[PDB]
Amino acid sequence: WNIGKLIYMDNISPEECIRRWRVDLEKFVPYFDTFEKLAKKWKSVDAIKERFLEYDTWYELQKAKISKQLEINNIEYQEMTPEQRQRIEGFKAGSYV
Amino acid sequence: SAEKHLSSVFKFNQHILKNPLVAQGIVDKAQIRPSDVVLEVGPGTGNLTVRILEQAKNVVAVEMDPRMAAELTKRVRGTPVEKKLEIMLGDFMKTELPYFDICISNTPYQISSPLVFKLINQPRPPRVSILMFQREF
Amino acid sequence: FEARQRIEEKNKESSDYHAKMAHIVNTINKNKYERERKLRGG
Amino acid sequence: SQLKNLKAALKARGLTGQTNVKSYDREEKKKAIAEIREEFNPFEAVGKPGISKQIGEEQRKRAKRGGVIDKRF
Amino acid sequence: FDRTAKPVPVITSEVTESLEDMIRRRIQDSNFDDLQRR
Amino acid sequence: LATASNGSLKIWNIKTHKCIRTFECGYALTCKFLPGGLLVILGTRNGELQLFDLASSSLLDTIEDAHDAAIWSLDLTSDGKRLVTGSADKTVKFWDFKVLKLHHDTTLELTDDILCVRVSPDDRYLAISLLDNTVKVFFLDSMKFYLSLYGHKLPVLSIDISFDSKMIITSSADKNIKIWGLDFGDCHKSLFAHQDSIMNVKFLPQSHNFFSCSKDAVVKYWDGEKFECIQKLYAHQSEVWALAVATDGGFVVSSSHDHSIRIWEET
Amino acid sequence: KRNDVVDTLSKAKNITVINQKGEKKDVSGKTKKPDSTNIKL
Amino acid sequence: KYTTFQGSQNFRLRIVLATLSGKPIKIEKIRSGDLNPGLKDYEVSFLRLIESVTNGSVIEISYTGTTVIYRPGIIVGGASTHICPSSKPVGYFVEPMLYLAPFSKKKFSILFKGITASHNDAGIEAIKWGLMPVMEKFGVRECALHTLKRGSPPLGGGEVHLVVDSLIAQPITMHEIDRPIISSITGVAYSTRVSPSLVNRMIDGAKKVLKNLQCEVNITADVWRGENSGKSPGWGITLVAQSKQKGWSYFAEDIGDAGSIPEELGEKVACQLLEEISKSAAVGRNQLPLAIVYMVIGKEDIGRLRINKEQIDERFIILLRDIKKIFNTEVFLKPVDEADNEDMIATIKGIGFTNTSKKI
Repeated sequence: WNIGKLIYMDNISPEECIRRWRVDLEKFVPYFDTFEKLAKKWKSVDAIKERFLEYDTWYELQKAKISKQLEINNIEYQEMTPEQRQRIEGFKAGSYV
Repeated sequence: SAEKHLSSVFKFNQHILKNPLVAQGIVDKAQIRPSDVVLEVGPGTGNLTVRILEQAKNVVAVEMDPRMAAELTKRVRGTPVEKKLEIMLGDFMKTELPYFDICISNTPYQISSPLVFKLINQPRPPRVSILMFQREF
Repeated sequence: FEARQRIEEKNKESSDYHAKMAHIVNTINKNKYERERKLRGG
Repeated sequence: SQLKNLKAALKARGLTGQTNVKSYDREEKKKAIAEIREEFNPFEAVGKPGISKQIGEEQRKRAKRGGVIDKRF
Repeated sequence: FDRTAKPVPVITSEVTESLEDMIRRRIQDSNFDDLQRR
Repeated sequence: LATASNGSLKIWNIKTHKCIRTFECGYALTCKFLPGGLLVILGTRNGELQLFDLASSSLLDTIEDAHDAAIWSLDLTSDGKRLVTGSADKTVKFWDFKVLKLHHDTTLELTDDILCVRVSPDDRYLAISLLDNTVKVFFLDSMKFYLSLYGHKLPVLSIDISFDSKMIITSSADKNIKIWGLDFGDCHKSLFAHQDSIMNVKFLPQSHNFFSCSKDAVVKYWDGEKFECIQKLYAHQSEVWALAVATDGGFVVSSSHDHSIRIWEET
Repeated sequence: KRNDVVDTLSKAKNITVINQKGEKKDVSGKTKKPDSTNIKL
Repeated sequence: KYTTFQGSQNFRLRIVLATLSGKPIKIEKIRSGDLNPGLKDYEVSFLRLIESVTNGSVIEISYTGTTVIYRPGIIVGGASTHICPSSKPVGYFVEPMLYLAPFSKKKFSILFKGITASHNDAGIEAIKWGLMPVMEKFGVRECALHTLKRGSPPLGGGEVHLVVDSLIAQPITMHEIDRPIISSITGVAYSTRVSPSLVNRMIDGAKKVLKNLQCEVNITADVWRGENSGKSPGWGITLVAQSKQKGWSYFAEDIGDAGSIPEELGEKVACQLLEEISKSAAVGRNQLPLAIVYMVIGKEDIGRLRINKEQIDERFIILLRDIKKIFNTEVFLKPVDEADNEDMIATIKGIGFTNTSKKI
């Protein structure tokens, strides 16, 4: 169950989406488990220990940044399916439409 | 009529700072916590004391000149910080000092080396002390 | 009434303009929450 | 005249004199300081009508495309 | 339109309050600008 | 009305004003009736706890080693089964009444001497005054530290909690009465009530109005909502050591250094 | 002007003086200086 | 005609997304079945705030209050004052303005008045140390939220000043495909109208949980007393885990109620912070909506943001679906090549949005 497809199927509800692959933004604080469950779960700080600890001209530097971004776009599109590519970028120039 | 006692201790016989930037810096680098009682050596007129008095629980200003002591008193009388200043007068090497967390001193250079070791040997000594010495010493 | 209001308005804009002009001539030739520490005591 | 009335009024509320006299909560005293202040300025004894122009100025003091059109009942 | 001269000030209640505050402060400090015998 | 003094505990009829019984005890510091009105418990300065029976007219039990120092304070829960005693040995000890004898239950060791211990009418809070000018509030059910009240220049001598467990009054030797809110511990108002140390402050039952007595021989009636002194009562010639309020609130009894017990009745 | 200084020191209460012995005494010349039993009784 | 939405869900987001896109929207069936139907007072106040910072916008509220028609104008900004109703704190109103401030004709200088904290909305410290840092990662160099007065519930009385001096064409393209390393933990424990001991006690509770970690823990004591301490007593704590290597941050917050122990609250936020870190890959769940929206309105380039499997929850889906209705932009998710975790990279192409309100 590719979650990417399930997200953009408006017929399925978001609750129905999550479970098969596995409330509102006005509440800024996100959902958390109860303190007793959380307190037991973080009795030890394990499972998070991994998280804790030249161009000649200024012109060429800017051009390198633009080209590097353009290279990134090309790499991502190639990985994406041709139908997936059309859905994201759209019809690129050169397309006969 | 206190002249009998004060004249038996003092005779009522200095280089004054003239740069506000250093005085503000000394207080800034002290990083006085609000719950810190501060001992202030060489209070002078009171330029440095008043800044310390704002941020500190209590300030003990130790002085040797009776004349300058009155100047400090007149600058702090009838103010919100009057109750948090304890002006002490006289030579303070001989006496047992109270407990203090921070020491800010425009020390007389003559008493530099006695002062540096008094803080060191003080029971429960201060955690940080900003002292003003001469370049050689 | 409007006479007084006009003087205050024209006085305000002139001060802002000279403040803006002074900044520009200055430019040609740290802590943003420090003040919050003072307001805490009251 | 007015000074006698001012001194008498302050004394009645305990605003003047010695406090250590041997042989009124402060909040109520501050209320007296207020009431004494307006009473003894006749210009704002009472002044004749028209001497002040406060009422007019405050009225004048009280006196963008699109907006919220709230049609709620 | 512009007006040639300064408008005559209006003495509102706030202007009075600021004025009497200055007077009370001056009396409290006994700071009077009065002539003295030479 | 039970009046505990150094060397004797006497009990009076409020109506006839005639002492009914007398009991010999030590330097009694605090006395409180047990529910039913048939027993009395004393806290002596020697650290002893003494329990008396009126019908038997004799002492039932004495605990010589109740505390290592003076039992400055003593309080009872609303149920009447649990006893809280504060002492100068820096401990609060909880006791149970089992058929009658007293059994030690727990000890709470604090940092300084204890002058007053009060239990809320709803049995949820326990307020303790310390010699370090602070009052510590605990949760009676769990004994978990809840709040600490700061603001008195001198040690708090009496504590009382409103009937609805919302306000708590503290009177100190600095001549100030401070009214606090138990929700957050914020000081609603500090009243410069008396010209000398204030010894006892009590809420009138079912109301936020309270009384206060001090060493200056004055008993004052206060409004707990308007924070104003309703009435000043000048009858005693010397210090007023103790004060008590009837369960109904009909009358207030005060005893002073001049050996006089005065009953103030509501008119 | 020294007498003016002396009166100012005596006027203030948060001032203590050190004699040559190091003792802590107030301006007037007297040695500047709670108990649970005293406050409760 | 109008892009139609249902219910009060994501009321602020839908209005904000309409403002940035410029596309008129219609929100209908707002609490139709409730005893008190239609917009709440704070929702109506939010719409008024939108108009004070925009020009030429048209907002129609139906006779029953259950339908809203919004035709956005241009974002103009400027200096103004807003009175927040007690139903919501200031942070409920400050948060959406972060999405609009950098793309305005004039600098936003808004003074907010009302309650400064709650159990469900962003606090002052959440915005200052949790969201605004994300904006600076997107090119909003100068942004400040000055707290003039703290106001705790239920009476409030606080004041905060939002100043966003940086006016930018659009957010920069985001490229974050790693898991940032947390360098230290910082936080603020604050209190109003009460003794400093409560602030000290919360710090003890938080430090108890976090002492086992190998990084420095330094929590500030923000004790407010006097005139600026508001009208009601209150206290709270906010902890932030910082990654100085690329200026990333994760945070959790909560405030204390009457009858709550300060030490217990300090433990709750510390435990929740570790929960947030475990669920996060590059940003926290409470920062994710802001990051996604900015990446949608960037230049027409593929920006990349690593997200954890836990962050894809019910809220995340509805945010994406709302964005597609307004912007037609689809978020593409690809698995990372690593095997240690189940993270994914959310790649979004910007719509070429540009700040056209700013005079050149």
